[PDB]
Amino acid sequence: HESKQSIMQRILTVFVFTLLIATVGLFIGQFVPVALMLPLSILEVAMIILAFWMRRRKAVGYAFVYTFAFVSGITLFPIVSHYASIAGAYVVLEAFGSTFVIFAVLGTIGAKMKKDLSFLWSFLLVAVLALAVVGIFNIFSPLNSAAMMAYSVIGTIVFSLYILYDLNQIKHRHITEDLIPVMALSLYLDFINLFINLLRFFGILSS
Repeated sequence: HESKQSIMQRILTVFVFTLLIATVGLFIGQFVPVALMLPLSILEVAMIILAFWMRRRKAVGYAFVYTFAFVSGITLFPIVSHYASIAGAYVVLEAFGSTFVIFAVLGTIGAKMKKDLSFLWSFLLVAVLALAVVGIFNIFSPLNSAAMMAYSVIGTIVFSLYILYDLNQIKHRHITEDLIPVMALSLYLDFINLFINLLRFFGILSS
C-alpha cells in the first residue's frame, strides 16, 4: 500500500528522469540541420500550449512521458542555440542554474506548506492561455526586445507559481499511482517553460 511520501518520491523520480532524457535529446538536437529546424517563435509557443494541453486528469503512461521528454529535448535545441548565439553559451548555464534552484525552492515550499493552493487553478489556467495568445501573436507580429523581455517576466512568474502549485496539489489532492506519469509530465513542462522564459529573458538582456 502506497503512502503520500512514496507517491511523491516516485513522481519526483520520474520527473528527474524526464530532465535527464530531455538533456540527451538536447544533445542530439545539435545535429539537426538548420533547414530542418522549426522557427524559434513556433517552438517557444508550442511548449506553452503543450503545458496547457497535457494538464488533464487523463492517465498517460511512462512510455509517452519519457518519449515526450526525449523529443521535446531534441526540439528545444534551436531555442537554446538562438539565445546562446546572441548572448554567449554561458547564458544557457545561467538559465538552467536559475530554473533549477527556483524549482527546487518553490517545489519544496509547495510540497511542505500547510495551505491548500487549489483555489489558484482557474487563475493559472487563464494565465497560461494568455501566454499562449501572446506567443501566437508573436508569430505573426513579432514583439520587440522590450516587449519580449516583459513577456518572459510574466511567464517566469506564471510557471514559478505553477511549480509551487503543482507540488502543493500533489500533496493535498488524491493522487494514485496510475497518475504518476501525468503528474511528472506537468512538472517537466513547468521546468522547461520556466527555463525557456529565463533563457529568453537573460539572453535578450545580455544581447
